Amino acid sequence: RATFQFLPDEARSLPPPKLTDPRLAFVGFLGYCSGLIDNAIRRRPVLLAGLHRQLLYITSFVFVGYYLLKRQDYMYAVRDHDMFSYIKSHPEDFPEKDKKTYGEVFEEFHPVR
Amino acid sequence: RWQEDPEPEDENLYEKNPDSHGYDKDPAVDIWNMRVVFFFGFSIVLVLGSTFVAYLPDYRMQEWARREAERLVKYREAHGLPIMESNCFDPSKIQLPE
Amino acid sequence: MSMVYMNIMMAFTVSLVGLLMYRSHLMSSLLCLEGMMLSLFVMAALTILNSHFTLASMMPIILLVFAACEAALGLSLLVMVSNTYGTDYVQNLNLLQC
Amino acid sequence: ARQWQPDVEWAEQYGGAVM
Amino acid sequence: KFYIQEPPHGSPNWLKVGLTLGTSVFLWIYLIKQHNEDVLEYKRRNGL
Amino acid sequence: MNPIIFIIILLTIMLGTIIVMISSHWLLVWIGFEMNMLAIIPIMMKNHNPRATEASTKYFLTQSTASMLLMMAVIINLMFSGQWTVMKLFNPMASMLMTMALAMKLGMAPFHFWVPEVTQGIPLSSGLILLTWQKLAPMSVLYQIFPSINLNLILTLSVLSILIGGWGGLNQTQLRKIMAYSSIAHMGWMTAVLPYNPTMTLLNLIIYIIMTSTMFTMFMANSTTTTLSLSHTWNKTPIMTVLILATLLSMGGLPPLSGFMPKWMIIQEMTKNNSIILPTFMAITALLNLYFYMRLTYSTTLTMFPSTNNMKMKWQFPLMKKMTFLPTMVVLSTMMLPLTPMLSVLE
Amino acid sequence: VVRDHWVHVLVPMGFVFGYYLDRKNDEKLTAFRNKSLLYKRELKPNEEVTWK
Amino acid sequence: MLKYIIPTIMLMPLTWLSKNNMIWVNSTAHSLLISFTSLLLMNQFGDNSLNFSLLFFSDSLSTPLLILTMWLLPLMLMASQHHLSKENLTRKKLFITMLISLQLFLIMTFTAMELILFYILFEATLVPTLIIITRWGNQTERLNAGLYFLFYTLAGSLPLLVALIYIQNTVGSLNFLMLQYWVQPVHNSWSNVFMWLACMMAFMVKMPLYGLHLWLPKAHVEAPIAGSMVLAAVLLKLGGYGMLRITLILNPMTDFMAYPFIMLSLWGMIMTSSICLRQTDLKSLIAYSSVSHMALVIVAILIQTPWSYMGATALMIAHGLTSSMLFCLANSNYERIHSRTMILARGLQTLLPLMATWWLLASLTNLALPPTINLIGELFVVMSTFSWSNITIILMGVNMVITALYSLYMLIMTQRGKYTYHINNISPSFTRENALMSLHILPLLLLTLNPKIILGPLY
Amino acid sequence: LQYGPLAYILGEKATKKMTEKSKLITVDGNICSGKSKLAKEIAEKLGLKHFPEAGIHYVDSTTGDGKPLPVQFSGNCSLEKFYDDPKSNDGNSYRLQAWLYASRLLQYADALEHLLSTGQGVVLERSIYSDFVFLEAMYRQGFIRKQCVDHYNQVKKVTICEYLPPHVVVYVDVPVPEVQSRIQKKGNPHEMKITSAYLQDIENAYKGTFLPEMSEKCEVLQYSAWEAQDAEKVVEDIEYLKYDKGPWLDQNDRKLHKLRMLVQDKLEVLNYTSIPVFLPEVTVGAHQSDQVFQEFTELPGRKYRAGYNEDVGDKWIWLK
Ligand SMILES: CCCCCCCCCCCCCCCCCC(=O)OC[C@H](COP(=O)(O)OCCN)OC(=O)CCCCCCCCCCCCCCCCC
Ligand SMILES: CCCCCCCCCCCCCCCCCC(=O)OC[C@H](COP(=O)(O)OCCN)OC(=O)CCCCCCCCCCCCCCCCC
Ligand SMILES: CCCCCCCCCCCCCCCCCC(=O)OC[C@H](COP(=O)(O)OCCN)OC(=O)CCCCCCCCCCCCCCCCC
Ligand SMILES: CCCCCCCCCCCCO[C@@H]1O[C@H](CO)[C@@H](O[C@H]2O[C@H](CO)[C@@H](O)[C@H](O)[C@H]2O)[C@H](O)[C@H]1O
Ligand SMILES: CCCCCCCCCCCCO[C@@H]1O[C@H](CO)[C@@H](O[C@H]2O[C@H](CO)[C@@H](O)[C@H](O)[C@H]2O)[C@H](O)[C@H]1O
Ligand SMILES: CCCCCCCCCCCCO[C@@H]1O[C@H](CO)[C@@H](O[C@H]2O[C@H](CO)[C@@H](O)[C@H](O)[C@H]2O)[C@H](O)[C@H]1O
Ligand SMILES: Nc1nc2c(ncn2[C@@H]2O[C@H](COP(=O)(O)OP(=O)(O)OP(=O)(O)O)[C@@H](O)[C@H]2O)c(=O)[nH]1
Ligand SMILES: N=C(N)NC(=N)NCCc1ccc(I)c(Cl)c1
Ligand SMILES: [Mg+2]
Repeated sequence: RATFQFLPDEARSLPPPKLTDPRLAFVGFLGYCSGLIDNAIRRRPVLLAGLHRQLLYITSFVFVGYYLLKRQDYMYAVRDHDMFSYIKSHPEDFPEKDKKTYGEVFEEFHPVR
Repeated sequence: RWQEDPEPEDENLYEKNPDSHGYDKDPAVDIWNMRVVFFFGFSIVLVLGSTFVAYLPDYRMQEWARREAERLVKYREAHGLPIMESNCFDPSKIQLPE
Repeated sequence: MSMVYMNIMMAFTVSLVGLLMYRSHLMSSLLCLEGMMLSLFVMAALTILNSHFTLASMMPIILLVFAACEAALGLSLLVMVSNTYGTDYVQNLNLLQC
Repeated sequence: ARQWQPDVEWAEQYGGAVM
Repeated sequence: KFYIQEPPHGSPNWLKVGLTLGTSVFLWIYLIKQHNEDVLEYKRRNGL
Repeated sequence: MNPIIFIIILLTIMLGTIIVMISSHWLLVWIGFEMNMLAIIPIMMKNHNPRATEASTKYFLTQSTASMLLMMAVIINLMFSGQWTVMKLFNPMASMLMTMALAMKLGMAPFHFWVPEVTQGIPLSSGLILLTWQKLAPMSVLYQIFPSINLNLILTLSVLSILIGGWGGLNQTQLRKIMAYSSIAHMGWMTAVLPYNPTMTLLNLIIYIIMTSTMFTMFMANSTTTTLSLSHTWNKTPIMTVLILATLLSMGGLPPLSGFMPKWMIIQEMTKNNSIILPTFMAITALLNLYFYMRLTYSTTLTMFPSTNNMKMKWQFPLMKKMTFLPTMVVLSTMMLPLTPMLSVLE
Repeated sequence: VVRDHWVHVLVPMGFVFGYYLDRKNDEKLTAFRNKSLLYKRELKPNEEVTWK
Repeated sequence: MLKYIIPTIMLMPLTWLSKNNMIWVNSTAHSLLISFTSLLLMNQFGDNSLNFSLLFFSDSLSTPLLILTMWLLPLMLMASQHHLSKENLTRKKLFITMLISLQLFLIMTFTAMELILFYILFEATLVPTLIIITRWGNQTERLNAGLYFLFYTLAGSLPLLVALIYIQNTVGSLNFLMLQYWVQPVHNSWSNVFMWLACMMAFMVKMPLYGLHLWLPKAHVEAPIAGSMVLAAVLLKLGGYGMLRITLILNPMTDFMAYPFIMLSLWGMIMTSSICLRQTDLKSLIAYSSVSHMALVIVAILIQTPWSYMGATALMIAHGLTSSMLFCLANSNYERIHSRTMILARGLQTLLPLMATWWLLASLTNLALPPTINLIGELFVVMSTFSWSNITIILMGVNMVITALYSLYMLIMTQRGKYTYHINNISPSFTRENALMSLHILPLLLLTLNPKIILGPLY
Repeated sequence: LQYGPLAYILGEKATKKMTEKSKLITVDGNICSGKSKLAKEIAEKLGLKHFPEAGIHYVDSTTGDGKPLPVQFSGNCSLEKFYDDPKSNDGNSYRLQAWLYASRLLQYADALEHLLSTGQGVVLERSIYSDFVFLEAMYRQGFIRKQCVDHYNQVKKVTICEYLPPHVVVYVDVPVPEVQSRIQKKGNPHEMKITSAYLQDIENAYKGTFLPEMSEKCEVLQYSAWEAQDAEKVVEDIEYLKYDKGPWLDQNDRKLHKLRMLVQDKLEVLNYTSIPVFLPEVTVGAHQSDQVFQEFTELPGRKYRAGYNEDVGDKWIWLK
């Protein structure tokens, strides 16, 4: 809602992503893969070389991914808050139907002969 | 043309290893490869899997349906009701158009 | 609109057509670019002056400044084109078809 | 035999100005 | 084998190694305290 | 070029783009384009050869022409609204002129002729800036003026760009001309969905930039600019052939790679608006792009082309190129589909 | 643990881990545990949930 | 499904971390263990499917296909490790990785509860399949075969993507359980005629439908043996499985939209059976055999009867094992003589007596000798198409005759007669080759004792 | 800092390290004309670095542990085979010449890198500027096809353009009849098979094309056989040269920086020596290339980037 803000203040009333979020685990995995590719293109032992470098790949991805996931969750909360409030403001456009049962509704039968 | 390697000859695994199983050039690896294929393939999956499948509990409730049908026929014939009615659903719960 | 706009818009269109219909000299086309900016300056100045948009009076001046940066840039490339081929002909700049 | 791999005739299909 | 020219990465660049490990540790602490801060702010705003 | 002068010129390329993206005034938007055009030309001429001179000249004439049409739209807009705010335009003639002006800046068809030639005539590092960073400013303007853009005009440009980009790349052996026609084809997807959902234009733009940066970085790593020169890569660095394969399949839009994501979200938005024929036509025509991506994968990774004897000398030296961010970019180019719902960050 | 036989726990562990994750999914889908018309009943004296 | 997805992924670390000489032993053994545990999917109920989570479910249709898929991975490893012996070590591990990743996409494809998750995985199988064909095929034409395979599939899939997304917009969901209850009838209109075509053409190309099948003989003749095994056994069945699910929401329009495709299949099956009588290439003969068999599956799915759906389900499983066996049998000859020409090496029953038994058993299942599940599937389909129209027994009858002629012709030409004099490198069959053949035919013949577990949801 | 734009900005400018003694000197002459000895003595007297003439295994000497590699890792090009059978069907003659040019191109880049980064001049024995004389001799004797010459010129025209010619070109003029006697005394059985017409062709190229070209842009000194016998007299001539011509006068820090970025990047130096031009003499099939490349990576200290090979004692791999 706030102009050119990555995370408006109201976003703090939502629960933050857990640090065991499955989406966050995937992002951390992508950082691990990036670390491996870095060793491979530079012709270093892929698994062993530069564990300090590999750690920072995992850490940076998880750090950025945590905030992206938080904004992602915030934008979907905002979408629903907007959508439900609009429905409340315009009842005549979203009228509750009278729900007929299947014993009353006539559906045509199409034999598979 | 170009500088190219000639097409290599055909290697017969039996020449170096007359007891070859056709898995590996190394005889010890060749024996292990055979052992895992036969033990895990035949002794486990095919023998135990076949036994497991044979003793599956009432796969898709075909036996229960037969026991249940017996119960219904016994009841209906004793009470003089039709074995099976043409109407699947009670016609009092239906409201035809028109 | 007022009749002055007919001739200023016409002048812009004439220079635009002059720009898009090349001949040989690259200098001639750079002139048509400068003419296009001149019509835009006049066209903008009339609107701003007639409407008494006081702070917009600086806008035409800013327009000229970036016109000169374009003309200077255009002439710089013309120098290099001329050095390569000994003319400013645009038919010499056809190496990049292939 | 053995697996076919591009030879010079094949490679020259991609060395021209255009395909 | 024993290189005729000493490799550019023949020995660890300890200044970079320290910076790399220090940055990973720093970012990890920053992330955790933020998450704890957000969790407490979230409970506060929702009456938990 | 002095290294300090190169950095100042690069930062001016970015400053002009930034000015366009932060300006609320049409005059400052025009200034941003002019500042950006001034700074990029010396990057094109950096190597000083007749092809660089021809490329820069063709680029200058095209961009300078577009700016005059851009300023014409702004002044017509001023006559018919008396303001300069960057938003919808208040005159249909102004909307057409501005829309064409941005189409020429992007190199959309049929204003596309400069893109293949300019890209071929400048180095790879300069080509990377041209096909990526230079798209930001014109797209950021379309993102703000779309409520007044003529739908038939913008969808016509998008259709022609996808066709001409797809057909144009079929006949190319030069890598820089292959990237150029690919860029034209991808520009069409971005503008096709703009009338319906600008958020999907940004997504396509971001993913296109990541994939395009990845490819150019890999071409720079090996100093390859032709199909046959790139076909020697399996003999130098085998790993780089696998990254090229994964990236190229991604640019083709194949699931489960990332490049499928924008084609997928654009088709969703178009169908929500009862546009069925156009996305179908667009998806099928994008198979042309997949075709000439697949040729590169064949000559690069999935076969082994003839090598030369002197290639053995290169085995004894490591890659010295910076290859900045390539490990990150390639992973993003390929393994991002599971995170598609993250597109709401762009909302 | 041997230097020849530690790679043989990966797939077995993966199965055990996947099995564990499969059961945790069922913990998210208990909205109708003991509430369906077909199977709803009363709990036994010691039972806490009809299924877990 | 995570008890199968995760251990399938763990096959990749296992292969890459294995000792250089144990990559085949380790991957083969542990992929057999995964196959063993897949039998737990046979916890099926009479009324409800087995729904694990919001993402994955397994009914009686997907369960046998999953078990076929996971059984095939160990067989493909056994079949490839000979011709890949000289391969570079890393390029051997990359080959195995392509097969493992294919299994991963496949078992997720058959259990996806949402149709757009099904679409992505359904499409994802292309990449590993294409890379196998074009990287590890032997001939020049493997490159053209890759392109035909890729673009035939995509020509159909991309329309399917538009149709599914349109269906989600109008219905609100693509969850297959939800579609069962929210399905509405499809009323005639040019708009629905093309919705029907978009929903069915992608699957028709995979089967393949006669006329749209040209990609298949190309791909088989160029693929490596493991590629041909998965192509015939499973990847063709993605078309059948997809059709069996999507036809739910195409009613009653399927009544008349089926006619052009039943005509193509009924006539196409006689045409492709007759092509087999004059094929000179043994692999190409088997490829064209699949087209004829899969024609019956297309007809059965389109006439939409309880007997036809049971028959289609059995045919897909039976064909999967038989066609995979036949490709493996032809390959063992090829590894010796290095040609696919059927008439090149004759009278092999004299030189390889036990391999000639496998050739016999494979042929008998291919011609549908009762009570094989090949015959159970083919018979159930013929019963239902007879009720659809009595005259179909004429076309079914002729196909059965021609199917026997080319099945035994292949047996007689390669195994009987006189051996070719100049061919003198026919070594005795390896244990690996004999075990590979028996792991095809024994499960195929065992399923006759208990065929209900491959008869599908309508049993 | 590894050299780059950042190092240049902070003061690593070539004009700071170059002096009046920072010179590139090339000793040229015919076979068995006393080049090596004279070049080594000039280098020792002037305080310069001596580069022995680049051979087949020059690149090996600058990478790995510095020992020659097996000949399959140079294409099997053989100088002895060239002398024995200069018309070998397997294209050994041109393959050798293409390999030698690339070795010289690499040596020239290494020499320039040494000159620019330390300011100490160097002495070379022949160079990329004079390598063509051997190509002309081969072509005039029918040892190579005209297509090979065309290929050679393509590679040269896109590589030699990037570098500066040597400051001083020393040339030892030994007439062919004396050369033949010198070879006969040297005692290498293969080298005795050299025809005099081939030797005359080397001399005709040197006098016909090389020296007239170098005169325009370098200081050229020509010494007969006996004059060359005293390097001290040669050094005296070098010490009093004017240095008034050639492109080195036009260089500045901005240009030497760009030149240094090239020569320090060896793959960039060697970029165009493997242009995709399919001559039978230098084209290698995929199966041969793949096999040899795999064998190369199995050599000690060659699997990984230098400093990451634990098979040869590299340590701290997990932190490097
Ligand atoms: C829980 C984990 C599950 C695994 C999921 C894998 C998904 C794909 C991830 C892609 C990123 C892989 C890492 C980047 C590649 C680097 C590896 C490499 O270049 O070569 C293999 C290398 C061993 O060879 P070497 O170069 O000598 O290094 C010595 C170190 N032992 O290093 C090695 O020892 C092996 C390293 C991994 C090899 C990966 C092989 C390519 C995989 C891509 C195929 C597509 C993935 C499957 C698709 C479905 C995705 C689930
Ligand atoms: C959308 C959802 C998915 C989320 C995507 C998230 C993507 C964004 C996350 C950032 C991506 C880049 C992360 C790169 C991590 C690797 C950094 C590293 O290990 O560097 C090692 C070392 C340099 O490290 P050093 O500069 O000393 O650390 C201090 C940094 N201020 O020296 C080296 O050898 C590094 C060389 C390899 C790196 C390539 C070249 C880039 C240079 C980067 C410099 C360091 C940047 C520090 C990154 C911090 C990011 C939080
Ligand atoms: C995760 C969920 C989302 C799913 C999206 C898909 C995820 C996968 C994304 C992949 C990202 C790219 C990184 C792939 C890593 C590949 C690792 C690898 O190929 O091994 C390295 C090796 C390079 O060779 P080298 O470093 O020198 O090691 C010694 C051998 N000479 O390589 C070689 O030597 C091979 C040289 C021969 C070329 C063979 C090419 C066929 C094999 C290609 C397999 C990879 C295909 C990836 C495409 C997507 C697959 C789905
Ligand atoms: C529930 C999960 C069960 C998973 C079961 C997986 C079964 C895998 C069976 C492979 C067993 C082979 O075990 C094998 O043992 C010996 C001794 O340690 C090892 O070491 C051996 O290598 C070679 C074989 O090439 C032998 O000649 C040598 O005598 C010995 O040193 C092998 O490297 C290892 O492969
Ligand atoms: C590349 C092309 C180069 C040539 C450029 C020439 C630019 C000339 C700009 C002239 C702009 C005139 O703009 C045009 O004015 C007339 C006024 O009668 C408007 O006329 C229309 O709108 C107004 C009210 O909205 C009413 O007159 C009426 O509804 C309708 O006639 C047009 O909607 C407008 O498009
Ligand atoms: C492999 C390709 C297979 C191709 C199969 C071809 C099947 C052909 C189906 C033709 C029938 C289409 O369905 C038919 O479409 C028209 C749409 O205009 C509908 O009719 C509608 O349009 C017509 C105009 O022609 C009006 O007269 C009618 O009042 C209106 O309701 C019909 O109610 C419907 O019966
Ligand atoms: N074909 C060919 N042979 C070359 C080339 N460069 C050197 N050689 C050969 O390498 C050998 C040594 O070269 P030289 O230095 O000229 O002979 P030398 O015996 O060492 O006599 P010095 O000048 O004193 O050093 C000779 O047989 C040359 O013919 C070349 O570019 N092409
Ligand atoms: N279609 C457009 N032009 N705009 C647009 N995205 N409308 C859709 C509305 C929307 C969707 C998602 C979110 I999260 C939010 Cl907050 C709002
Ligand atoms: Mg010498």
